[PDB]
Amino acid sequence: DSFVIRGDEVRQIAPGQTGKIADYNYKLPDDFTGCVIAWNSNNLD
Amino acid sequence: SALGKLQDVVNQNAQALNTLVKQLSSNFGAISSVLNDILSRLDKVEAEV
Repeated sequence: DSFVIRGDEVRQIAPGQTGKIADYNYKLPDDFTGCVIAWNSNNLD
Repeated sequence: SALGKLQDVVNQNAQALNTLVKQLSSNFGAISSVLNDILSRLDKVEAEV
């Protein structure tokens, strides 16, 4: 599952979280089995 | 004082049940012993712990 977010929002990409990204966009289940991988693509701008 | 044996059995039953109910008020290291506090003061991940 793949997307771009602001760096401060990356902490919301975890099971059972709450906040705008975790509530209105991409919610991981409380028993999620998986890996979350992220990097600042800041040179893209 | 004659019926001490039967009154002791009634007292032990009441003492056991009151002890079992009073233990609902204990924290056991939790943030509160009121379960609705835990479910309202915390996010679901911390609340489950």
